[PDB]
Amino acid sequence: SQEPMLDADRLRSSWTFSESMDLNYSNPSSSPNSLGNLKILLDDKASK
Amino acid sequence: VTNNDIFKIISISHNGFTSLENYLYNIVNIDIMEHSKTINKNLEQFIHDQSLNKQENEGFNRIGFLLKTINNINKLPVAFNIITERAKEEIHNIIVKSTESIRSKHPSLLKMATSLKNDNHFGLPVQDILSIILRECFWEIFLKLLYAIQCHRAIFEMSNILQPTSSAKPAFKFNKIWGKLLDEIELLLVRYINDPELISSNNGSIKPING
Amino acid sequence: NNTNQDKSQGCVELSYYLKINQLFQIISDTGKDSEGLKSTVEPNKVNTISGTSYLNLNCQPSSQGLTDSPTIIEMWLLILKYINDLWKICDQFIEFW
Amino acid sequence: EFFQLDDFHDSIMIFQNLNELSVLSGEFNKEYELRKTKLMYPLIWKKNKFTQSLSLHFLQDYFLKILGFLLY
Amino acid sequence: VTQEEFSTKRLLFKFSNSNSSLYECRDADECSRLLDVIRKAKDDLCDIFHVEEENSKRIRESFRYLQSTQQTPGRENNRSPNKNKRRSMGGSITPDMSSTAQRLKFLDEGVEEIDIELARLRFESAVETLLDIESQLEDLSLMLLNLISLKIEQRREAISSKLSQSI
Amino acid sequence: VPPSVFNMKVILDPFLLFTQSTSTIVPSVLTQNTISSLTFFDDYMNKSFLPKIQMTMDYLFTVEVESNNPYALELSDENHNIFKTALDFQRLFYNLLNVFNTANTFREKISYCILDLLNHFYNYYLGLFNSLI
Amino acid sequence: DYGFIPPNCNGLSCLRYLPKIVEPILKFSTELAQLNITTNGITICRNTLSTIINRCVGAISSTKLRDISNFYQLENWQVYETVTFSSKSQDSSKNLTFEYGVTQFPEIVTSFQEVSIKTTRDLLFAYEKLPIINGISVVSYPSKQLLTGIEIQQIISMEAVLEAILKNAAKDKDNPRNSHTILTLTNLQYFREC
Amino acid sequence: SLYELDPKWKKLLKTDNFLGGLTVNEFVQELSKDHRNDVLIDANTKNLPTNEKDQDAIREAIWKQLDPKPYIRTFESTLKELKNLNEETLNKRQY
Amino acid sequence: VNNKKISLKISEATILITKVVRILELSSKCQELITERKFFKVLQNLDSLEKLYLQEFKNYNFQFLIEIYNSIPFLQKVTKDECINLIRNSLNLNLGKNLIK
Repeated sequence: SQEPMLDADRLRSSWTFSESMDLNYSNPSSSPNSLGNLKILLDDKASK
Repeated sequence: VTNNDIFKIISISHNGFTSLENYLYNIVNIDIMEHSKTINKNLEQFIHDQSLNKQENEGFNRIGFLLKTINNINKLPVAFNIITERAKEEIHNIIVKSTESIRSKHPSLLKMATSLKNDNHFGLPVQDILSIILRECFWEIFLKLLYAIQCHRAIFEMSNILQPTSSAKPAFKFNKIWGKLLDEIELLLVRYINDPELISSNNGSIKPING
Repeated sequence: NNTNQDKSQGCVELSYYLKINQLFQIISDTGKDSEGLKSTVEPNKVNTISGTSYLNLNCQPSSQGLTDSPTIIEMWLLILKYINDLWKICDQFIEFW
Repeated sequence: EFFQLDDFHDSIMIFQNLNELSVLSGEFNKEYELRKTKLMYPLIWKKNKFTQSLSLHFLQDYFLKILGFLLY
Repeated sequence: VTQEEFSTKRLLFKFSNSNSSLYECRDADECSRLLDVIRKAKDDLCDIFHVEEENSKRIRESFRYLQSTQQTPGRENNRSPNKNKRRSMGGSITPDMSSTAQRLKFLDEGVEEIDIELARLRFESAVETLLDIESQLEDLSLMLLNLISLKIEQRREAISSKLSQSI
Repeated sequence: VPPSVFNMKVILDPFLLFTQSTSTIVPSVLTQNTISSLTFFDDYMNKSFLPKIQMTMDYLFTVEVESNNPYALELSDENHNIFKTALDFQRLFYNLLNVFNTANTFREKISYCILDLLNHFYNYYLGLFNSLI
Repeated sequence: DYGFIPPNCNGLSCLRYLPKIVEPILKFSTELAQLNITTNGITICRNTLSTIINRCVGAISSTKLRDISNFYQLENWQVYETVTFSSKSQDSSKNLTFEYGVTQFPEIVTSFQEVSIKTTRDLLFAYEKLPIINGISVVSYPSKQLLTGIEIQQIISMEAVLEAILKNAAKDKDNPRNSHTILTLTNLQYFREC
Repeated sequence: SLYELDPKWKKLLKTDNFLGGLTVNEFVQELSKDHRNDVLIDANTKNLPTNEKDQDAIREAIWKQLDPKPYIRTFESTLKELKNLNEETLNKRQY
Repeated sequence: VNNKKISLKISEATILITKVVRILELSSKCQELITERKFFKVLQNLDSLEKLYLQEFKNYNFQFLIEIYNSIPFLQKVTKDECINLIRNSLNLNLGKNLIK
């Protein structure tokens, strides 16, 4: 999803924290494969 | 003792944000080199003190727990004593004790609730303002409880593995089997009382349907 | 960074995306002003009109060159962590020899 | 003249913790409305609610004049 | 250790924090000399180290780190475009602001008077009040002063927007 | 749900350092040989924190209901309503917060913010399902 | 130092941070062979030092150039933002009021700071500075490469006026759209004294 | 607006200040805040319900007519802090 | 008696200091209660005061009237000033108007 740069809106970002607001999703982390992927993900998220 | 020479102690001047250079999240946590350190230490003195009878970071663990815990002569009830006291009363003692210590140390729970910062100003001040405290607090909690249940796995081994000197080993093994069922409970509710206030959880009143 | 990129090629326009006015006067605050005067640079429309001097300290925490969260994690973490470790190693060898 | 100045600053300080702090003025305005709308050929009656004949030309220009300045 | 001999002479009320002791002395001369010599341990407690500078100067240097600088840097820090639980130091332990920012501190309440006068759409007098605040602020420009000017220019925006809607 | 809180969207202070115990006792690693109910990271990050994210989103949409079919300010238009620029402010704020890169970035946190969009189209669909319909 | 793709650059990120990762290795080197143990590897510090140093200063320069060509693109969709002037007329009569177009003022900064950083690579080799002296880098060293720095900076300012050439002429048709295209001549008119 | 805001305190506090000498400086803290002759009448302040005829405003003024009373008395104890400065005058004499 | 002298000026000085402190707080509450028919700096300066007296500035258990006053003043000053301002301009709602004709 495109943030992209703003500034919009209110406190000139007003959110701007933003560790996926809470994650890294820090899997173990220990998993550097990265798959060369993909679309990003149509996945029915495009249908969403 | 040798478990996370502290981050966020202190500040590599100047280099202040990202959260610092220490964390976040360059304090990996990978699987942690920190956990290669600590889980090298307890595997070192555990299977190498066991392998020995089959400051070295941290020699006080196997040292004090060895020459203390082997110099008992009627140990087998006392293992259940330190178990059944320490589970409830220690876990709630520490997990209460740190939040008390901050809860009057520099409190000022001012920024009382959110200061109505809508809504979804969800821990907004980090950004290093007033969640520089609670990261050090809940970090110190999960660190201390980590070295704790480490050490309870280290007495649940240390003499129970293997009968030094009691082949009735399942006491402290129970004090892992329900030792860890103790502490993983005591953190889990400390999950659910991380409610969005810096909830500070120090009342204890339990009122029925009549006031 | 970036898989399924902006493509191509993913510049932030960071000398605007930060430095429209930014660390452009905070990283440039040990940088600006050094005789960098105003001459009625009260920005007379709306917003960027503080501009007196030394300090009236804003004085930005300066997220990065702005949109670099992870790229300031890269330059910071990589370069500063590795060179920090080598500072420690050369300290220990300096004692050793 | 200052016919909402008190309502202005009232709504400011009360709107530090809006908005039941100024919600009862709906009730007071509805009440004293329902007095000032009343009556003269009774005229709080506009809520699906003789006195008809208590109205003539001076009562007319009276009535729609006073209601007109009410709307003003 | 409370002095509760009123309910029972030869009895003590030592309610240390999250505790309570009814450590009853048998005679009352030991109770009276006990709370009396604990009142002489309030000539040691309440006189030696109650505070006497301790909470005083601890409140001085500890209060002296107030909002964000004590401790300047800085490389994770700023307080530009916010109030962020604004430490009203004038109403705090300074009460004694410099007459520039003291007399403009009441003109900071005059800035709030401008918020009343804007809040009743009476722009004119609030505008000219703001002109006076620009005058005294302008001329007599020691650190919070800048943040006061931030609030001023914030409200200059509020005026310009508000008139430009109202016209 | 009555939002006392489960925890919040404030695990970003907590849930970093309290994954070290999920990786130094690596939950659950040591834990010597028994049946010990290991993970526990997730199990609440599976169950609790995800549903708390979902309902936390829902109450966050209930901080933008505002009871107006419609009213707004709108430099170009009417734009009907404060509802609209509300859901813009919400989805802009959270869609800066909850995910920026990485697209999952999510188990279904993507599908969570998608569900906030779906609720927004349900409500502003319902205005047209009320005023017109 | 980049580190990643975009912004060590435009995004003053190696412009700030690169002095740090530069300077610690400089002190580590200068100490690390300032212990003169023993010889013929102090040469190797004299190679590696100026190698990483001059390669780094070239890197900040390259970032600054290919950066700064993208500067006025997607920047000045603004109004007469910064200030003013005081340029007297032919009759020396107060005729400025020449203002403003803040893309003047930003590029007035992002080279002056780069002048400060390259000042902290040319003049880097003063402050180390101890005995033997194993002075592994000369405080005012590379007169050849100093002339090359003059060349690259001249190419940088030439890239600035090229950037206003492309951004003015076609990117795309609005300084705003004649709508003060006089804005663009106002900016250039300030650039003649900036 | 005198020591008539602390009249018996010229004995009930000041004798406990003169030869007391303060006994035991928690009473000078708390019982001089329970304030012999001043705030020993600390009862029924009370911003009086019921409805505003009786009274809700005079007892609200008398909710803090210790700001009148115990603070022209505490101010009179600040005027007795000038007597304590007079006790610091003679305590600067014999010292 | 030189230590009764130094002790007398010592505890006299400290009690003078705490007396000055509580004098400041009750002085501020007098500055709050003095403001009638203003209703604007009421919540501002009063809520600034309650942020110190019951709160961290005077958070000893020192007095009774300080504790009961600064603990009480939420509902008294907030509810009384609040509904005071609410029935304010209901006066003006009666005063607006009788000049209809």
